[PDB]
Amino acid sequence: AARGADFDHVYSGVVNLSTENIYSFNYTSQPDQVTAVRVYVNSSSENLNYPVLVVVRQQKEVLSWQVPLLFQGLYQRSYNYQEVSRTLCPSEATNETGPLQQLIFVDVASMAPLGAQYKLLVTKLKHFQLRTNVAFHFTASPSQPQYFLYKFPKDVDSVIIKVVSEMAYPCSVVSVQNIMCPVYDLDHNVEFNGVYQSMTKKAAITLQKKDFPGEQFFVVFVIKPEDYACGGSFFIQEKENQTWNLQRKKNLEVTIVPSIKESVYVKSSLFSVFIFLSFYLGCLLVGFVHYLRKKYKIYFWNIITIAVFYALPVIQLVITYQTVVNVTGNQDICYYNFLCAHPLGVLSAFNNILSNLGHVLLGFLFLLIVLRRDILHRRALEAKDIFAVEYGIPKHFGLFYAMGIALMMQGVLSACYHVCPNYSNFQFDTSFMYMIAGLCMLKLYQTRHPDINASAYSAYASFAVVIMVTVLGVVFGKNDVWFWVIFSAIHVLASLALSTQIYYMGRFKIDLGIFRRAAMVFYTDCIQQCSRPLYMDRMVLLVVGNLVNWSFALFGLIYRPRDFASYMLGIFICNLLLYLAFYIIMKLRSSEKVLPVPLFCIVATAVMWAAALYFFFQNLSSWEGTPAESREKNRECILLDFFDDHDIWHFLSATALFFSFLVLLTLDDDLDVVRRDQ
Amino acid sequence: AARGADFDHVYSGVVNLSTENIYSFNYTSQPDQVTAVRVYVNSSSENLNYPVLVVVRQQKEVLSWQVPLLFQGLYQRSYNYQEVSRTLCPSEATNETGPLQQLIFVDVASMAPLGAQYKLLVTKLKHFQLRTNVAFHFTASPSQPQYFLYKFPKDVDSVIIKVVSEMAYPCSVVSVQNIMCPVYDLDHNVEFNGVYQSMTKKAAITLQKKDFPGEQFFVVFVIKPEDYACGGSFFIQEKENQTWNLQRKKNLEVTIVPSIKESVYVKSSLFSVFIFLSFYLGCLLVGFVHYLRKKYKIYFWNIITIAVFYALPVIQLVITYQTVVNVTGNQDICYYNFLCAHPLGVLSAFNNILSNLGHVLLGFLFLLIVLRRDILHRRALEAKDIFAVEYGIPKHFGLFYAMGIALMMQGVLSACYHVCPNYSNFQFDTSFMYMIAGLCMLKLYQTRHPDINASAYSAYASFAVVIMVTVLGVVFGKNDVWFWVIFSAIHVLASLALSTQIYYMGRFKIDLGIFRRAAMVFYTDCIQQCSRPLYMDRMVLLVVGNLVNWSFALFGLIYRPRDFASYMLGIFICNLLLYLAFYIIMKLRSSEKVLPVPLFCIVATAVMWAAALYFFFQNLSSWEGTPAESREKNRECILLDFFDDHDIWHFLSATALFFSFLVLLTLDDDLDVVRRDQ
Ligand SMILES: CCCCCCCC/C=C\CCCCCCCC(=O)O[C@@H](COC(=O)CCCCCCCCCCCCCCC)COP(=O)([O-])OCC[N+](C)(C)C
Ligand SMILES: CCCCCCCC/C=C\CCCCCCCC(=O)O[C@@H](COC(=O)CCCCCCCCCCCCCCC)COP(=O)([O-])OCC[N+](C)(C)C
Ligand SMILES: [Zn+2]
Ligand SMILES: [Zn+2]
Repeated sequence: AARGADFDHVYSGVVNLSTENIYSFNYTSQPDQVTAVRVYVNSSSENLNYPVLVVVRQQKEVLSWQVPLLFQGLYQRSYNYQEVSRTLCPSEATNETGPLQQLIFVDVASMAPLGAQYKLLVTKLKHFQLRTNVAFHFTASPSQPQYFLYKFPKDVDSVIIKVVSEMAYPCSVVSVQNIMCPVYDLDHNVEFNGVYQSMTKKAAITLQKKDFPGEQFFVVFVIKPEDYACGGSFFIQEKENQTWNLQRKKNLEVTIVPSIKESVYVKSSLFSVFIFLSFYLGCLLVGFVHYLRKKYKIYFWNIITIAVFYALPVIQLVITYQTVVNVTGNQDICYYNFLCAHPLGVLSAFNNILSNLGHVLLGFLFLLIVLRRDILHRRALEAKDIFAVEYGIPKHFGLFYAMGIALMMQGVLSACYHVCPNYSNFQFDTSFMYMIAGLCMLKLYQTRHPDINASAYSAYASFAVVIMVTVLGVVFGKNDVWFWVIFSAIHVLASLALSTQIYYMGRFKIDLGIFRRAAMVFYTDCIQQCSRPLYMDRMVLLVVGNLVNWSFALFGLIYRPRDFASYMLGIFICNLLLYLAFYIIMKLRSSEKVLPVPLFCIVATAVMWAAALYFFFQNLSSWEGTPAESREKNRECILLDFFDDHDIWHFLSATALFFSFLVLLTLDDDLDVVRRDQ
Repeated sequence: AARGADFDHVYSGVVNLSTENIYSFNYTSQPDQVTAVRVYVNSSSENLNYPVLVVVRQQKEVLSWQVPLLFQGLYQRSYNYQEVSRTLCPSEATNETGPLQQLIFVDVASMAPLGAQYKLLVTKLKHFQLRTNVAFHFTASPSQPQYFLYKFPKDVDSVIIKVVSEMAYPCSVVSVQNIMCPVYDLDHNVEFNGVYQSMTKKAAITLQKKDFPGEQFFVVFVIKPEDYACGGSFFIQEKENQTWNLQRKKNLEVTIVPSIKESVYVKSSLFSVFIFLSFYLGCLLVGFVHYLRKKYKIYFWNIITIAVFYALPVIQLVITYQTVVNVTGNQDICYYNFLCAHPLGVLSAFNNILSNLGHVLLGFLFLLIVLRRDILHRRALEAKDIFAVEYGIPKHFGLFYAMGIALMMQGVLSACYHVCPNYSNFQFDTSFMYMIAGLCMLKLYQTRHPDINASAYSAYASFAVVIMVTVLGVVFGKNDVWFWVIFSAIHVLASLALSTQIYYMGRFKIDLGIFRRAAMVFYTDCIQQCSRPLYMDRMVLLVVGNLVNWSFALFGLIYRPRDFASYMLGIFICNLLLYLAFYIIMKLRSSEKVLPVPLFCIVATAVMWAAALYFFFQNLSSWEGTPAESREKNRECILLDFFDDHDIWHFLSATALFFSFLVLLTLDDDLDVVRRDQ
């Protein structure tokens, strides 16, 4: 007959084909209080052809499972768990009902000829409901999923569920579901409703109160039987003995914290706008107290078009990804910094888009500065001011305009990328900064070799080639050492050939015989100069540039960075700064000066590039690995509770590029001299 | 006690909190024979607070459910099904075991104070195993899922499961799983393992024998409680009365057919290569019996670069999509013609990539033809042949090279698209054919207005603008009639302005005053000509072109095609053919002839364009709707058991573009006259 049974009592028994064991559990749920029941069954018996069958009957629901619980892994590997445990979906007592009397039946059965042994334990969860800002520690398992209840407070309108574990394995899933039964807490149904994240050691889910009827939800923790989805293997979690006993226990700590208010949004947007409008204010003001004592059109049409063919396939995509899985609840599509990702409307990380405002604002400010210089210059030729026709270097502002437009387009492209960062998207974070870098290095060349220009397509088919190399080296050459040696050879030889041909010899000429000329340069210690040469300054700087590029390629060879786009960005930034330094050193070697404005811009360039590169090396997310592996890297916001390290990288890279543009524009202003230069 | 019960007998009973009803079912499974058992329970009782709980205990497994079965839809709509039915996962008897004796228990329980009424029926499935090429008809339901067994024959190495229904609703899921228990046949777990497709009225899953241990699988059919995933609404399947009785019965027919052999692959690849190598053979042979009686370099670098910035974001993607969900089994990501989609390696539809071979081969053949013409011409100026300097129209082959390169790039881009067609990808099927079309129309202009050329970026920022319009009109203007009227206004006014300025008036000049000049042209019947004018031929053709474009825009206005990329392609093809016809008619109006080669090329152009456009209107898949809605359109292969209508569109569009290139190249050959032309 029925066995009136007690909570928190361990019942041991034996069940064969003849005898089936019933247990009755009676309990009362009081209003304004939620009681969850947890059933544990373990079975020392190990005969997988006669498992123990457990049935839990409630008033409105039935649950059933086998002990041992069997899982099937990839490559036909099978696991069995002798301890199974489940929380029964609770019906919460309200004032409509009063004290609810609840009955629960537990059937244990088996078809074994001689019965199977089992232990049963039914408990009431003392801590089923999670509290705001209180950290809760618990343990889960592939055969013992967990879930807890959270009720939104009356003033909180949005929360973040932050889940932390100290070990990466076992791979896990954190799901948020509504409180209507049933709860989907099994491996095969957690990803059906609600919003979920795969997790190794970090998860962070942002929830709005308006998405949940009753202002409540369940947080479900389901441990996976293998680690393939998290970047591991069949069994890379070593906990226990491999003798008829298997557990993948995971220690978890969950904290549900309220999100930032709209005051933080307002304050951060105001800060982001005003720090870069202070640039406009300072520039105009200092220029107007200093005042107190077109062939370039096509250039615009050059970059914008290249931007369009570059910027449209990414927009099309993020619009899709920001939606086509937003409604799905799968938060493994976009690789956000989920610990600093503040939503606004349909944007899941509005701070990552807002931090790109500096690129646009400073690109426009530089366009205004170049426009004023172009206007004053073109005006000075109209009055035939002799200081404009036969004094100083001939000016061609057509490439500074491209610099400013490219800065703005970099802001736009990186914002579009940060709408949803993933693997089909990565280059749009920093690839246009190659173009910018190129446009600067070219401007370093044409500032003293002015009558050399091919700005139709060879100036941008180079960008196409660089993008091809970067993308196909990320996709097809992840760390394959046969790719890295080939690319290092290309890097070293390009660096030597082009540096000996363009920097040395001063010619923009791209033959096959550059190598021959690169033999003609220095294999001449017994032809041209001694170890105490005459025009050594160019040769030492050539050797130093080649040494820097060789060291860079060597570090890339040993360390083999999987993020090859950031590595290419490092190549370009390093070479830009190196040849800018070489130009300044050559200016100082001559009798030329460095006026106060370019001097301040040089110091600001160095400082901003150091700071920007510090914040660039803070890895807060990935796309190389799995979403859980990238979530391992997430960090809280570092500035104003709104911006993380990558946002500061955006700000400071915009500022550093702006000041490098200013150096390029204002370096040669000391040449108010009639043209007798080299 | 236990009730020894019979199969195919209907047991009616009442279960309250006190009485629980058990039924025992005993049966033998013979070796080399699979027996599946199906349990049906219905409950006339309708008190959703005291459902009937059904437990089915087998030796190695337990199953349980409620009657009525409750489903929760979107927007908090709830459904209840009073008839539930399930097939128990069978353990198949082999020669290791012999005749297996199997026992099955069915528990019916309820906590109702006065019991609930129920009917129980347990049957043996007569047709659990599906046979090759035999169609099997059955019925499924959201509360009565079905699944069947298929064993691969000893010689078949790959099959296609083709599922057909005559009505689109209810929305359904067809899943393929391995035969190891349990079977995931519920709404919340079908998409966990195996490969699945959502289906309204057509599904087609291709399976390799090597993916399945034991050469067996289960085909699972699960009906969804709503139609949202298939493009419907909460309840758009009207079958039954809405009085306490709910069924979403779906009639299904499944056929498992063997796939084509590798002989078909070989024969189809040989055909695809040889039909287009016959072009090379015929061209070279006829040219060599007829023989029996560089400024253009940059042009190359123009298109390739534009191709790169266009072709790389799509490759990056398909590589991802061809994999990132290939291993997931979700076949709702790529919108193939699943009834003609033949795999080769990692490509799921190798025929769609192979059919793009004609573009590459014919683009190369045209490049060779233009190269030979360029060589003979440049040679004729070196000998100062007077027929090359003062005879005929001045020649500039720099744009024919772009035509050939663009044809090759269209082949490449459409292949990359067909690696995985979906919504983030669509333009790459036909968008580059805009460029080609443009490059042809421009060549129609410069053939008589030669000293007008701006081929730096305005010739391709137009392509960028057209791509922007197309993509943002697909994404943000699906059928929104406020988008279609705006685009129709733009189309009509662009067609009138540019046709009156470029075709009429012969000027490539883009001011705001074109409209004024378009008032100056014809609002002059009382200024220039009577109704019997002098140079009417240009005016009638102008009016006819504007009428054709207006009719096109009007049809687009009423019918509002959701595939706007194909609509833009129609605009471009129509205008190309229209102005080519106008050029030929003007040639005939003058004393000029049409030599035999351009005459044959004109006839071939017309014929190939008619055939290609017929095969273009065969809609075999979509990306506008859901994957099930696009699968409604799938068709079997029409040619060689390998190619469908879209593959023939690829072939014939390559041929039609090739012959239009030939018309453009060879039309003006009758001008062996000294230059006294208009
Ligand atoms: C006189 C004038 C002086 C002026 C000099 C001015 C020159 C300017 C100098 C420096 C500017 C360079 C910026 C570096 C940016 C590289 C980024 C990168 O590669 O990412 C990879 C790291 O990289 C590696 O693992 C090793 C490769 C880096 C080589 C280091 C340069 C040293 C070479 C020369 C030194 C030898 C000296 C030569 C001997 C003569 C990946 O790492 P990550 O953590 O995944 O990347 C983070 C980004 N992401 C996080 C968001 C993923
Ligand atoms: C001989 C040379 C000189 C003449 C040259 C002219 C020849 C050149 C003519 C045509 C060249 C191109 C042919 C049409 C291509 C349209 C494509 C299209 O829009 O698809 C849409 C159909 O769209 C519609 O159903 C309505 C729009 C079509 C308008 C028809 C033009 C009539 C105008 C003139 C008549 C009145 C003129 C009055 C005279 C004063 C979408 O439908 P679909 O089925 O999804 O598309 C299938 C594609 N896909 C399936 C694979 C998805
Ligand atoms: Zn960024
Ligand atoms: Zn196609």
